[PDB]
Amino acid sequence: QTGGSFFEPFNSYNSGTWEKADGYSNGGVFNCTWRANNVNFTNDGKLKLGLTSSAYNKFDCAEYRSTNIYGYGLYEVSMKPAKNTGIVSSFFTYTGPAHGTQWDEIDIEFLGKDTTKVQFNYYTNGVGGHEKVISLGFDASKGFHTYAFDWQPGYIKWYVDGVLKHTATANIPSTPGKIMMNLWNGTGVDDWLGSYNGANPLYAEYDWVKYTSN
Ligand code: NA
Repeated sequence: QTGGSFFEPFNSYNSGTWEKADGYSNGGVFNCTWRANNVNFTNDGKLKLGLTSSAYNKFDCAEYRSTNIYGYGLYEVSMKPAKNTGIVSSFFTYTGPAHGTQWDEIDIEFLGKDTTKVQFNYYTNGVGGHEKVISLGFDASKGFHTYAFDWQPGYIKWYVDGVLKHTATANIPSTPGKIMMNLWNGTGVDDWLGSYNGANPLYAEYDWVKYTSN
């Protein structure tokens, strides 16, 4: 039912293990439309997500996700988020209504307004409110760093370059979800993300993702 351990180096588009969001907007606070053309693979082997504009105040963003669902285990990413007011660069697990389940999600999010910090959160049956902002001690937009979360039945443990930065024990998610990565500009969450100034193009880079099942 759920996928097994894998290593993803982003050398090319593998249309059997991953897919590109295309032609729709998540709406709400998401003020951009997902475009497959904004999901690119560099020559030096990176997944590079772009936030673009081709029309007056009309933003094109990007998301990449697995075709498989995954359960408990260690999730690791090597990435460099975009730095700009009003955006988010992330790594997260997601399952929800549209997949015929409750909304269960675990996140690693970079608020563009300040890439010196990272935000950790999780949703269980759509109940969030577990935000934890960590000062990284470096500017994540400057180099690649390894971010990870160890998802187990009774806990969630988040790591930065192999160092434990946060542990959560309350109302932990349990529904297996897809692995996702995206870059987007917000609307009406100025408080949280800063307002978006329309700066384009903007890019988030990913060197690899690794999943280790129990
Ligand atoms: Na890579």
